[PDB]
Amino acid sequence: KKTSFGSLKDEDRIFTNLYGRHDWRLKGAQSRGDWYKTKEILLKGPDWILGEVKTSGLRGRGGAGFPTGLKWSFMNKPSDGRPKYLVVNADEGEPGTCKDREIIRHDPHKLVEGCLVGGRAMGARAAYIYIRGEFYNEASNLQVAIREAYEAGLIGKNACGSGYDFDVFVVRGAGAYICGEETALIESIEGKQGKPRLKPPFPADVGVFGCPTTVANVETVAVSPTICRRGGAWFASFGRERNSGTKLFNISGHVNNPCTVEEEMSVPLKELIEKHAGGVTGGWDNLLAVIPGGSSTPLIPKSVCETVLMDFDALIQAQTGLGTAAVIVMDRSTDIVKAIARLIEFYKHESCGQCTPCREGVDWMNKVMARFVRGDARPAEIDSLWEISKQIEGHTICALGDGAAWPVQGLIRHFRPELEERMQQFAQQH
Amino acid sequence: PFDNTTYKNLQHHDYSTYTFLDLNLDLSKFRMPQPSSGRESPRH
Amino acid sequence: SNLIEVFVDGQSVMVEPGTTVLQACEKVGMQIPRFCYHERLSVAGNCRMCLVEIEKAPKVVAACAMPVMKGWNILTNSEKTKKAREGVMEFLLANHPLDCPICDQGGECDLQDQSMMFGSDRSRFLEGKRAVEDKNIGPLVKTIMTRCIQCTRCIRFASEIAGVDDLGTTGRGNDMQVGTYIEKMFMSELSGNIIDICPVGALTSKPYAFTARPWETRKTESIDVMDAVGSNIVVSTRTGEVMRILPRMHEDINEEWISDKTR
Amino acid sequence: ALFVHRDTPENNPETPFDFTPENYKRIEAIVKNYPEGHKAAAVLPVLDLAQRQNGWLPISAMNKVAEILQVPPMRVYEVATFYTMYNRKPVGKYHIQVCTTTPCMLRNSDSILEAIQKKLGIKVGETTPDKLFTLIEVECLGACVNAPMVQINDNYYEDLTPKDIEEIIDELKAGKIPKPGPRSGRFSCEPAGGLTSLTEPPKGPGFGVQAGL
Ligand SMILES: Cc1cc2nc3c(=O)[nH]c(=O)nc-3n(C[C@H](O)[C@H](O)[C@H](O)COP(=O)(O)O)c2cc1C
Ligand code: SF4
Ligand code: SF4
Ligand code: SF4
Ligand code: FES
Ligand code: FES
Ligand SMILES: [K+]
Repeated sequence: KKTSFGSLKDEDRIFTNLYGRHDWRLKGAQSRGDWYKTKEILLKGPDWILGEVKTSGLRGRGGAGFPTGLKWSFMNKPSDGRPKYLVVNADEGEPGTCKDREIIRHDPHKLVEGCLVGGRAMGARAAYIYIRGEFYNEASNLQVAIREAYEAGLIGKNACGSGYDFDVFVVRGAGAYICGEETALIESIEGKQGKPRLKPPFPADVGVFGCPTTVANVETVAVSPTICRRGGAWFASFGRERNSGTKLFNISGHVNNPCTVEEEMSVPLKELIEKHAGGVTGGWDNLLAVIPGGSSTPLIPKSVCETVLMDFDALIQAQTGLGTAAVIVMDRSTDIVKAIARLIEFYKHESCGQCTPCREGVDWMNKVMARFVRGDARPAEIDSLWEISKQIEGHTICALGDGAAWPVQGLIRHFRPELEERMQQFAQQH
Repeated sequence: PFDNTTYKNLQHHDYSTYTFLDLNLDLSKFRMPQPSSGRESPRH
Repeated sequence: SNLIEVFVDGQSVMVEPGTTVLQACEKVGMQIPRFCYHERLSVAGNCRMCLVEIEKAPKVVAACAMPVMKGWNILTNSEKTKKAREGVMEFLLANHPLDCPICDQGGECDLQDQSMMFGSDRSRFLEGKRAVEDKNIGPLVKTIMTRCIQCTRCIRFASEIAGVDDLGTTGRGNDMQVGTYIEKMFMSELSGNIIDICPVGALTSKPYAFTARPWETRKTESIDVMDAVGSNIVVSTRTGEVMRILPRMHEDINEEWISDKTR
Repeated sequence: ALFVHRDTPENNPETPFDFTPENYKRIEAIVKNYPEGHKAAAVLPVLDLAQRQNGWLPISAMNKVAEILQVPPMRVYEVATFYTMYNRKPVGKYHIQVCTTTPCMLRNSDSILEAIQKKLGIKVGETTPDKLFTLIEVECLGACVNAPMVQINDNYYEDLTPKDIEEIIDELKAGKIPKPGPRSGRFSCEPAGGLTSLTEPPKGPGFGVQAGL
């Protein structure tokens, strides 16, 4: 098999206009292989399409990483009289993550074709693309592409000549990171506060407008056309088993050249930072910690970053997660407690307030963390903060509560000496 | 020829306040008729 | 026929499909703690006080909203369940005001009583509490909204029972506020019932304010004569004086509501 | 940032507001995106349209959206206060929004914040006396690899330095529209100093297509 991963070639990259160096409109997209034999794919049938996705090993790129083929097949059932919808999650809210922005504004026609191919697999009549309101220019690029597809017969009535009717609607958010959560996104489309729903029912049974729905990430949907064209087996030839394919990575923070890049799954974290981002500022030995998969994932110290691979299973073993694969790098000049405290301040501002452990708990954690930044606390409070975070985790309606507990747990797990040392400094001034 | 040295996403520099909603209005003639729940609203 | 078998602490009970975990516990006489759940309102599932362990499931479920499944064993008294109730109760009391001596709910408060039965006996919250401004919603209901625990019972009752969509939540996060946003009175003929369903002293009766404590009242079960419906009531008296009127559950007449004239 | 409304001479239910005849056509197209019987789905985009026409949301505007969509006014109020992009107080003609979340914090977004305050003579959360600029801090704007960045109205200005932002403000004071995007060498999210990928010509249609189509 393949024992080492990385060094992906440009022939096997999916998002070939990641940097907008080529034309993003239909003329460019068609020249790059989009919208090619889309009729053939549609007439092959939903079950064949779901087979290519199941075999590809594709997992959700939104942050939870559920196997996409299995998830999308929940809609593969007879209609009971309700319409069926595909919702594309373009809310891109997780701090550090900006991968979905590049697909929307530079490769919009892969998204539009992904909606059709993915929508057909589920038997949906339309796709709603929820894009955060701040991406005003990107959403306007996406509407231009949709108009081109409508005018070329690629979507709408009898899309691509397949005899299948499909509409692509774009709906903008109004400022809320919580509206990226799948059920909070659905409540937002329906015109309510972006407050998540409890489960059951699951969206595949009762979703947007009370109808069967599948919420899929922009990247998950956008790669689906190519997986069908080139085959699921070709996609599964990348990355470790159960960690298949090509992933978009955002390297930001204390790196020489922060950038977005497409690289093979299971690539070593060290290789990804040095090969593409130009290394850690001040050299690798200046590394202090990395948040691998966006602010919701716990940080890992330099010792773990030395050998860790970038996939779902590798990072779970390192007591974290792949998340959105947004790598925030912190060199030894960083005030680590402050950096994580600013992340809890973010979740405090983004909690919807619906359910008690997050409404009260996250705000509680923010107040404690602010005091930890100054050391104005006692060492006994570190274990209190750990216990408090454990009361939020797994007791909330949605995973935002979990995503606020994890960064706190990661800091306490790997940087407890820093916390206690700071407290000693504060006390000796007082 | 093949050029990989220029940015080809410059149209949005000319976008304005109503670009998105104007594009939405233009797309209306292509849409399929919307499904109905059978009443004007949940309050009917 | 279609009854499915479940277990509550190992004891079998037969329930119709669609029964919640909370309802299954009722069938063996166990009352799961709750704040947001009211059996005559739509399910909300936001307080999280009903969290209960399902045997072999790593994650506790919201008993008020989770339908039962065949073969489930509900551990209403497991250490996992108990530690969940303590955690939620501790979050409910973090920002709650130290108001019991001046609060009319004192003595008949679900927050007090469930803190006693299901919560811990002390505090580890070392910060400053939230404070919220009060809101006039008419002469019948006094609002001390710093006591609100954001259970949304009042919102659901106003929408679903009274047919009035004036109450709602504004803001978000810890600053989420229950109210009308604008200045508005909640003057429905059924408005007084939100005093009963509010679990805390956030909504109380203005006419009754400060006049009595629950333990000292005598309860006379009687009938309302303000109309011909015949609503069942409880007349609260103390030392030979009528203090207030409360509803009395009668499923076939007034359920658990009374009109404002009755109240 | 109070989440209650108190009637004021410039913001009360009688404050004049109404959509233009042109915006009623846009509103009609918005409403047709959703199934019949679910017009409430249009609340967020119709509310945002009222802000684009008016610049902010007086309570009269919220009451107008509720009336058009046959939605209870409280449900519009809930949306207006839940989402942060809605302005319930008038803002400056240029609403500068500086991202200060950690990834932008790590790239010195505080120096950007300091520079704007010194050049405009305001603190965060204030409006200049000429009502041209309103300055606030915001959470991640989804441009992290391009930090530090700001958003002014509908545009992202990225890879900023204290000099760069002081220029953009000077351009906006004179009335010119400054081009959005990175102010450093690069155009978007490419690695600075040379592409480390996608240097080959893109493949054409039908490349690597599995047999059987
Ligand atoms: C607070 C929160 C924010 C989220 N934001 C996003 C997001 O911006 N984009 C996204 O695709 N998924 C987001 N998710 C995950 C979604 O709930 C859901 O898992 C995802 O859209 C499913 O798509 P996938 O199968 O492609 O991963 C978020 C989840 C939470 C709890
Ligand atoms: S965990 Fe936080 S964001 Fe999620 S539903 Fe509960 S209060 Fe809302
Ligand atoms: S609502 Fe209950 S716990 Fe809160 S102050 Fe009143 S009596 Fe005390
Ligand atoms: S006022 Fe009372 S009933 Fe209403 S949300 Fe607050 S605690 Fe619940
Ligand atoms: S009683 Fe179930 S979450 Fe409130
Ligand atoms: S942290 Fe500023 S754009 Fe993401
Ligand atoms: K009460």
